[PDB]
Amino acid sequence: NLCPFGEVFNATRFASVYAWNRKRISNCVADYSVLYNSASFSTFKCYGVSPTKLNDLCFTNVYADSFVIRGDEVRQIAPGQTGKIADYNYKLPDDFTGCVIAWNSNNLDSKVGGNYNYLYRLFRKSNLKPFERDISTEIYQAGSTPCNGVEGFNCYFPLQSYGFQPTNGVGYQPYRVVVLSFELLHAPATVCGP
Amino acid sequence: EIVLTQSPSTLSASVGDRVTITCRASQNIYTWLAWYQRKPGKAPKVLIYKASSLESGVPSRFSGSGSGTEFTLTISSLQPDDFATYYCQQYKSAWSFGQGTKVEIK
Amino acid sequence: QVQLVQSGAEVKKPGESLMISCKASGYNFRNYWIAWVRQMPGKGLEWMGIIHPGDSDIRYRPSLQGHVTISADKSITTAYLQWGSLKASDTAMYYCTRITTDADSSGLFHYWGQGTLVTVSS
Ligand SMILES: *[C@@H]1O[C@H](CO)[C@@H](O)[C@H](O)[C@H]1NC(C)=O
Repeated sequence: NLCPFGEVFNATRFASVYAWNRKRISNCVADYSVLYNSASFSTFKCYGVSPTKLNDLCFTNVYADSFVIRGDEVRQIAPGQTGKIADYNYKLPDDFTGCVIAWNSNNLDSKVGGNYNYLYRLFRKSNLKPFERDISTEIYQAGSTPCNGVEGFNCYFPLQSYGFQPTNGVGYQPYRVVVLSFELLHAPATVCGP
Repeated sequence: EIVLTQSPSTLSASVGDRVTITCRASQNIYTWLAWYQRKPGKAPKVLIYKASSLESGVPSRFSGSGSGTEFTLTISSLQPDDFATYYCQQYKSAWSFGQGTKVEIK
Repeated sequence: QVQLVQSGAEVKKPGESLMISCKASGYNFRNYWIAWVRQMPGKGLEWMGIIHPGDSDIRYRPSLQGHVTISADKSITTAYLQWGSLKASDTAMYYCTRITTDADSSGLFHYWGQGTLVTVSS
């Protein structure tokens, strides 16, 4: 067979960052070369494993987690980096093995008048430990006055809506991001290259 | 869809007078308002952008102020080249212009 | 200096085919959005569509999705507006504007062409 990268890259729907979509890929043959030589990807940055050296070296199972961020926020998808997205929405561990493929999607994910489908978390009381998602939409308490769950003074909505337009700045165009992550366990190497 | 209003629709003064033009928004536009000057039968020219920034080459008499939903255009000293019509165009969500305000001599 | 020059005014019969051009010079035609704005008599300024040469990305308003067609020819650096079939309500003043792009914004109509009156009558 072949590893099913078609329905994760060319998919028609990408999830927001506060609910980044996770897909477990295993028990297939890897063809990462097509990923590297496509030349349609704006950014393709790989840590731990060299892009030309991952074709032969293989693992047990990979996780492809995809989302949509701003253009200027794609620098934050990297180990040991700060910011709103890298702290409250998607944080990678310092010991990272997978890597990031981000390509512009201004002709798909941006619509004139404001594409408000994509959201990102802005406020929360604690930082994110690596590789997990929080979906809870409870109004957090900014001050010392309890808001009793209802929204009001000193208690803000954690989520904020992206406004994506085709005429935004090149640093604000909606970038579709996929992240590959590899793990080592006692399981045999199911996914390997040709 | 965002609709904007200008007050007053018509306003005339003399040379050297202080002219204040108010543009009001239906919803919140932060500061994404630009002010244009249009001569009759000519293409409009941008005067203020970001609601407070002067464009290169425009005389410093024009000034922009305000934020949120209340915006103000102020002309420090009216001069013969200032007589034209003005549009306040927002670009936060989708480009939309006001009804325009026409000024003339008194 | 950025210069946009359009064609002269047209007077056409309804149902015909009309193409109105706008030539752009003074900048790199392949890296700046150009938008078409229509000012019908008795109405305020109102955009119709945008086109970005280089990506061939053309977007119209929801109302005018299948009535007008925008096109570009980067060899000559002109932007074309064509009607499949002119109607009686298409009489207006048509502008071509080069959008100066600002972050977190819909872009600013910065430089305008001289405009072109189009009149439809029998
Ligand atoms: C689907 O995605 C692959 C990359 O994995 C790409 O090579 C291919 O061109 C895409 N399909 C189409 C029809 O473009």
